[PDB]
Amino acid sequence: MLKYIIPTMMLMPLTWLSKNSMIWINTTLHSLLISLTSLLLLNQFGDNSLNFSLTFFSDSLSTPLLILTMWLLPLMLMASQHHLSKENLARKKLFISMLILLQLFLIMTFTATELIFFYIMFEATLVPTLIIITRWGNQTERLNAGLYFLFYTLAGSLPLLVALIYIQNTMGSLNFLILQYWVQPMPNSWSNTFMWLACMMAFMVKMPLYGLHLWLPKAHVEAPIAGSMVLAAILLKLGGYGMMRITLLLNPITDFMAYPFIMLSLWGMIMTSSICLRQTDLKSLIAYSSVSHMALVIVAILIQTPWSYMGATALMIAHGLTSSMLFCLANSNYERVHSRTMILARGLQTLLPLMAAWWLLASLTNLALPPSINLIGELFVVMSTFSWSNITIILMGLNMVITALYSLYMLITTQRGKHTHHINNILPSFTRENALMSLHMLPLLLLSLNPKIILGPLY
Amino acid sequence: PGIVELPSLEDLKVQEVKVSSSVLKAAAHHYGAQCDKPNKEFMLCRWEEKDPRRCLEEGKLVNQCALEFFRQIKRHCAEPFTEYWTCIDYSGLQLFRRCRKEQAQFDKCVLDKLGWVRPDLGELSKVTKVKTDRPLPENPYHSRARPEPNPEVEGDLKPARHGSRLFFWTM
Ligand SMILES: CCCCCCCCCCCCCCCCCC(=O)OC[C@H](COP(=O)([O-])OC[C@H](O)COP(=O)([O-])OC[C@H](COC(=O)CCCCCCCCCCCCCCCCC)OC(=O)CCCCCCCCCCCCCCCCC)OC(=O)CCCCCCCCCCCCCCCCC
Ligand SMILES: CCCCCCCCCCCCCCCCCC(=O)OC[C@H](COP(=O)([O-])OC[C@H](O)COP(=O)([O-])OC[C@H](COC(=O)CCCCCCCCCCCCCCCCC)OC(=O)CCCCCCCCCCCCCCCCC)OC(=O)CCCCCCCCCCCCCCCCC
Ligand SMILES: CCCCCCCCCCCCCCCCCC(=O)OC[C@H](COP(=O)([O-])OCC[N+](C)(C)C)OC(=O)CCCCCCCCCCCCCCCCC
Repeated sequence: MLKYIIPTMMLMPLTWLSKNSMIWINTTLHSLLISLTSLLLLNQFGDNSLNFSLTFFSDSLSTPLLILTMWLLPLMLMASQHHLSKENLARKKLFISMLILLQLFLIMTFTATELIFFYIMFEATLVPTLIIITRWGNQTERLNAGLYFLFYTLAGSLPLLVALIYIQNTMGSLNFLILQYWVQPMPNSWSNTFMWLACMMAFMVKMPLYGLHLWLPKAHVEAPIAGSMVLAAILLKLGGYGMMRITLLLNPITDFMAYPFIMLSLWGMIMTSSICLRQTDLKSLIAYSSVSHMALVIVAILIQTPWSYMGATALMIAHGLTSSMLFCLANSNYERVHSRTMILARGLQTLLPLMAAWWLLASLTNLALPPSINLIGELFVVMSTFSWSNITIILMGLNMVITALYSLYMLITTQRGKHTHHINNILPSFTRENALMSLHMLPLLLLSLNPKIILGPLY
Repeated sequence: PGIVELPSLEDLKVQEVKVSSSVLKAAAHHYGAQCDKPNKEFMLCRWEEKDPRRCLEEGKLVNQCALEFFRQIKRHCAEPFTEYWTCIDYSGLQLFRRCRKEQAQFDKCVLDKLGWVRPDLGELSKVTKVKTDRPLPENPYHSRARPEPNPEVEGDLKPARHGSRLFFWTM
């Protein structure tokens, strides 16, 4: 995996030696070349994983998250260059360096063969995200949101360090390839119960779980646009990736420890969607929608059936693209009205028709419109949870009702109605912004054509 | 532990040298010259056995030789010896330097009648050699069996198998 790590690090001399007007063009160009090269991770087999070295490997789960991670960096560079136009050049290069460094940490977080190196990279991804939020965030509450984002993740993950080093002492190795074959069944005890909690609660925070999600409508809102994109698209998916790696070691104790978290997530996908029905902040509406979608990924991981993992990884990739595009659309309003209040700017389809078409497509993919991979993930998780318990179809269908309701309420409020009279700075849509929306949506619509590359290790 | 094994009171009875310290100091150099051999057998037995219970016969030979020494003084040269140890006995620190004429009288009469020569400066402090017939003590400290040491290292130092083996560091 060194063939992606080395160009990602060579982005740093590429961004610290570029001209004062060239530091966006060159970084976008070469990160798009890295994203083109990221397709070579699709050499996957139906029995064996693509195993590179002692340090790095990539199965069919890590591969779509890797292509998504190496694709999201040019989109963050396009999104975050307008509000940093007035910025100092050195701080501009520092922002690009934090983005490049976060990509570097993520692409060797997903490919980490051994679990403590996964942990080191997984907690290494805090500090560029923390610096981006707390330094280039816009408002006063970026500092408190940085505190919440830091100290929920560390409070979840420092028990995970102790649990992983205990696995290193008991099994002899934290290699995932070794732990596929030396995995001992974990019986019922209190010690194995808190073993399970220390293994799971870090990723429960990072998904987020309902009740542990209070960091998210502050971190995803008070961030700048590139920070909100990477938080919505990759850093919620580190939790699902870590759960799918760590729940091998947690059988059969998962089959009764999963119940309180399954209740929390099945009820929180209703509660956060109802919250989205009464949000005045658009960026907070997209944040609580992200919690509402990742609750299904938590349930799909904890019921641990093959259909559930296929739906969970499709839902992760699809929600990454969709929620990143929704945050970029909210930025496209915020760069014109300078407020995140959803009831401020209305009637924008009269003024920005192509942008309203992008809003329409993103709101359709948010409410899981078939045959998108949003609906493929949503539907497969619904099938597997109906296999889990037949009564869960009530919660799943009521979540789908409220999800369609808040998605089209967002669409009708921002884009439809009569335009607000006292706002006269609604510029036309830039080529940069429409290109950003298209580079989100067009891969998402192309993945409906060949959806088998985003369906996990057990397609 | 074990019962300590003491000699009887009859094993300790010997005819004592019941003279004063100035009497012993007056004829000290002739005592070192003439009573050399049983005294050195005793002090070698005393520094080798490291036990006074293993030295009782040698101490009795010391006491017998000292008694014969003072009886051989008393028969021939009793009055210059009494004149000499009285003058030694007068002083508090009992100096030899204060009594050189009584010393000359005593040494003269002793050399003339008993043939004893007073040793020179340096002679009584010599480390001598002692011909004993008793065997050498094989374990005077009664030291038990020593603990066997830990095994030493041996063999050529091969490299570490797959490096440090520290979680993922392949070197
Ligand atoms: C690998 C090769 C693949 C080749 C085939 C391509 C496959 C599909 C690719 C994506 C297709 C959509 C692209 C256009 C929409 C986005 C841009 C836009 O809005 O432009 C408006 C504009 C036309 O409007 P305008 O008059 O100029 O101005 C806009 C108006 O002011 C105001 O605009 P508006 O709102 O009035 O009009 C927008 C209208 C609004 O209409 C809607 O929103 C209604 C759509 C939903 C209901 C109807 C469809 C339901 C599902 C049935 C169809 C799918 C299954 C069919 C199969 C059989 C049955 C199973 O939407 C459309 O007209 C889009 C038609 C296609 C819709 C596809 C589904 C989108 C819905 C959301 C996701 C649904 C699930 C995923 C489906 C994925 C299918 C592949 O279009 C363009 O200028 C198009 C430019 C070129 C687009 C290229 C797209 C492909 C790019 C990929 C590049 C790499 C691969 C190479 C292939 C290249 C092919 C050329
Ligand atoms: C006949 C005489 C002539 C013979 C000539 C032969 C050589 C020809 C080429 C000449 C150049 C040689 C260069 C070194 C050999 C290759 C080393 C290598 O790639 O190891 C793969 C190594 C393990 O992967 P592998 O596939 O198992 O091993 C492949 C080989 O067998 C690797 O071999 P190995 O198995 O023997 O490796 C042993 C072990 C293998 O590794 C392990 O066992 C895993 C543990 C490694 C450390 C993990 C620490 C994690 C926590 C801290 C993270 C820090 C932040 C990350 C970076 C942030 C940005 C600076 O290495 C270490 O543990 C060393 C520590 C890491 C340093 C790697 C060497 C760097 C040299 C250049 C420094 C330039 C700055 C680089 C960035 C600084 C951070 C690396 O990859 C990593 O650890 C990933 C991190 C990046 C490595 C650096 C890549 C080297 C080239 C960088 C060029 C671009 C620089 C851009 C500017 C500066 C940054 C902005
Ligand atoms: C995000 C905030 C909330 C975080 C919650 C994190 C999970 C909650 C539970 C964590 C427990 C602590 C780590 C356990 C690691 C288990 C590893 C192991 O070997 O276990 C078996 C071992 C068993 O011991 P052993 O393995 O040495 O024994 C040999 C094996 N037997 C048992 C067969 C003889 O368990 C323990 O030793 C104790 C486990 C419980 C520890 C209790 C103290 C911590 C209490 C919870 C703190 C929660 C966070 C507080 C901060 C919140 C925010 C401010």
